[PDB]
Amino acid sequence: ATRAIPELTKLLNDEDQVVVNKAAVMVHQLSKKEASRHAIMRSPQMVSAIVRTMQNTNDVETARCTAGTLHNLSHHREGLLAIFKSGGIPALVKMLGSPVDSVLFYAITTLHNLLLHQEGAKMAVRLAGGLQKMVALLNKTNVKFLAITTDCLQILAYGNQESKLIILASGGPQALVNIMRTYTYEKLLWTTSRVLKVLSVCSSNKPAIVEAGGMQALGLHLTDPSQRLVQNCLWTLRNLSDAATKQEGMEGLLGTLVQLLGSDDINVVTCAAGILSNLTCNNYKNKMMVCQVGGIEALVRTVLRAGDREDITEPAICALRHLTSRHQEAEMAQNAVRLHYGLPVVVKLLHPPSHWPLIKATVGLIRNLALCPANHAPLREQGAIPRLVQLLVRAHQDTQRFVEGVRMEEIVEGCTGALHILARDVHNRIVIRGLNTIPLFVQLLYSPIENIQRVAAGVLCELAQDKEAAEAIEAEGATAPLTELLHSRNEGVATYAAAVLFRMS
Repeated sequence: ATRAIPELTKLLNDEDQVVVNKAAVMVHQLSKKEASRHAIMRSPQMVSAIVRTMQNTNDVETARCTAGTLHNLSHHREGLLAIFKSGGIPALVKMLGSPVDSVLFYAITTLHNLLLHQEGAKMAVRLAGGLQKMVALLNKTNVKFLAITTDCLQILAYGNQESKLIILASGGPQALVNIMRTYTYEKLLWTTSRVLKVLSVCSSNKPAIVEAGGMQALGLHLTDPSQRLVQNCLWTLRNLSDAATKQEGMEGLLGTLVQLLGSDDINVVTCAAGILSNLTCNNYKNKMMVCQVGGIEALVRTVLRAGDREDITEPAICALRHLTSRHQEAEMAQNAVRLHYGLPVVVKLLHPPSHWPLIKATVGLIRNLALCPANHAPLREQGAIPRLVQLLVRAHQDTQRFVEGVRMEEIVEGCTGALHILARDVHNRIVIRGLNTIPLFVQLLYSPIENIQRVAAGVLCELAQDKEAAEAIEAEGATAPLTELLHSRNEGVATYAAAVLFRMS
């Protein structure tokens, strides 16, 4: 082994322009034999001459035979340490701009092997400007090469907000989204989705990914037989979904997310419910398409199937809340929840062991369902009013004296808001009045939150249309605060306060 070796090493070590071409091909033949290859290592001047000549040469093969070696030393744990000591990482990064496809494949594979097994390689690649060189290579068309490059990006970007921002400034988001819409190679698509997943938690990369059409691109692979690709797409879709409210062309994605609600895998259902909940927030167009593809019917079945798991019911109720208000077919959606046996389970979610986030969403859903007169009776028979009164009284006591991410003022306003809509029915008014709620409604007029005064005065206005209730509202001393509420900056508070005062006289 170390026979010719020390002699062979000296033949490239002398170097120069005529010898390097023959010394590069010969060290490549020596790298092809494992014996010598082991000897090629352990010689610092040899490995350091392979990398040095690689960045200086300009011939036709230039880096091929030299990088051909370091491709083979990269297979050895000792060779990975050798390339690390030789300073090949900055030079291999320099070859990420080389024109030859051979060196590009050999350089990206050597850095890849270094990034997986060589300690301190991630930091050295960053210092050499490798991140920018790798993002610029995303315009290639060889999927095997693109899979190796994106994996390096995921290795470097994971747990490194610095690297995520550098990828952003290099046009990473748009380049990675293009790979999603162009190729079908599962290994490349899965790895590219892993990079986009790591980028989607960054507040700066999330809008840029959304603007690049990432939501539509990720939706193309939601029907792929590879569960790891669909699950990674769904995780990335849920991260970006809060910033995708202005996106169009979502008809195909929204239809597939509805189908995924029937899946047996909880992570698929949990994500699809969360994405639909975010995409339907303040988007009447998305509310319409989701309703047209049977989204109400699918979300009720999902809430029924879920039961106790709040990771599914909380987003599914939130989506059901969005779909039942403020769009053209909202009235049909409020009827649809009833027709699909949804009213019993919705009122059930108001009771323990439900937590405050799910209870908050469920109250907002009941407020929207109560807008449909055909829901006034069944919501009463299911016991919605007595539970909503108990939630309102308890949340108001906590206010006078953030529980799981929910301020109790939101429960006060939501419960009083739902009761305001339910009070339109005359039988609900008897139930609401029989619970001695007027003394609390009058007290709610003094609340500092204007939105609480609005629903408090509105529900008092609905009750005051009966003489017995109007007389009771007067006996509660409600004339005094309603007089001050006539000067409210909120237009709704002033109009409701005038309606109760007129009915009292």
